[PDB]
Amino acid sequence: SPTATVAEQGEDITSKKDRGVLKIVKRVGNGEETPMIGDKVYVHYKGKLSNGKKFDSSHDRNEPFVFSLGKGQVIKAWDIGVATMKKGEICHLLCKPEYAYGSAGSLPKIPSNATLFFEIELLDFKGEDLFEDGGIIRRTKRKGEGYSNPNEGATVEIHLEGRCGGRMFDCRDVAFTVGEGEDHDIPIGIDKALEKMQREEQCILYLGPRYGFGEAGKPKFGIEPNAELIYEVTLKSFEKAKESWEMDTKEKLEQAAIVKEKGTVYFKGGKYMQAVIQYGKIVSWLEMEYGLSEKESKASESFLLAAFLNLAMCYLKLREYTKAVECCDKALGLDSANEKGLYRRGEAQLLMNEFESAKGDFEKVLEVNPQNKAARLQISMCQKKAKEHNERDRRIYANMFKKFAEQDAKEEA
Amino acid sequence: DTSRMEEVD
Repeated sequence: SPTATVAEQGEDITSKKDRGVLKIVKRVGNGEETPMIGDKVYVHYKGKLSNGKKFDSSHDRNEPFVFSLGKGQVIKAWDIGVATMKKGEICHLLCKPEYAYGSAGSLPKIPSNATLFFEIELLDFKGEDLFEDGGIIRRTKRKGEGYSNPNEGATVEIHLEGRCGGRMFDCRDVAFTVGEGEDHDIPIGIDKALEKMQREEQCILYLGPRYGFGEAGKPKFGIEPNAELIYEVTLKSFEKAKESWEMDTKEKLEQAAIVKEKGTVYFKGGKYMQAVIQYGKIVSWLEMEYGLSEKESKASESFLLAAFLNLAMCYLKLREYTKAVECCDKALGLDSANEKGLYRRGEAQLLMNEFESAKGDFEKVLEVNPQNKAARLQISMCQKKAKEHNERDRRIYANMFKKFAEQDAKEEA
Repeated sequence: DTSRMEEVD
């Protein structure tokens, strides 16, 4: 009986307009937001054949089915269907075999050229979380024609629209290098999202506090610190960066100086995120190289040790002390006696509360330069801060001994 | 004055 209702009065939601997909809303939904391409759609459904036989159902599990809409993960009719729905909506869909399983069917469950009936409940729908942290939520307007995505260093031609609490502060066609958005007053989020974008892609991006302009805000755009930004990006075109192996040593050494200088500029400016990117290019290009001239090898090693020591500096200032120790380890690999490498290692280790580990680093610094006043002060700092850590640990333990004895004693009545 | 440990290369 509810199958004849949609067959009589049904909304032909097809692009081609051939009565292939007909809808009838059973229960309306709140909000005027409809799901877009690539969104993670949560639904509840019941499937009945042409005669009325219940073939497959989610309600006969009570657990919802989650899939990505407009990604060809479901029948043609469903990708067209669910796209027109509001949240909490219940609608009855009548699907022609042309928009279902065709003449082929899905035997033994679905017959050949079968007109299927569905009851779909749009439970919830979320946009694509690009880095699974909630920092970049993408909603796709248009699919790209792309075969390759731009890479960190690619020059891109894009159209950019930016809103902060509904207010548009940016609306322009801009050309820049992926990784170097700051140069064109573009937040790091765009560069990061562009690497997951295709040529001719049109998408909405919700830039959370971490992928926006951050703690400083963007005073010229009247954007406050850690404000949430919504951008509309269209990747008009791009030209990918040469891969590490696509460049000869001559190019790599020319580019090493440019990106090192560019990295130092970023560093002095306090744009440490962008400094890490520039120096990281030197590491990517020269770390594994072999079969170089005496002059080429000595030069490559100079840039490589500089990049590692500078990256340690960046990571310390970025409060990312593990990466800082990692870089110091690489640098000390190349130059086992490097003062800066040893010192910066002690700095990050003292900060990760690895006092005795850090003590040694500052001690090994004095072994190199004994006239370094700062290593001596940090050795006595390691001593003082390690004594504080044990007293604090002793107190927490003595109080948790109290808790698991004054509360655990009440476990009688 | 041992601010060298803050200087970049």
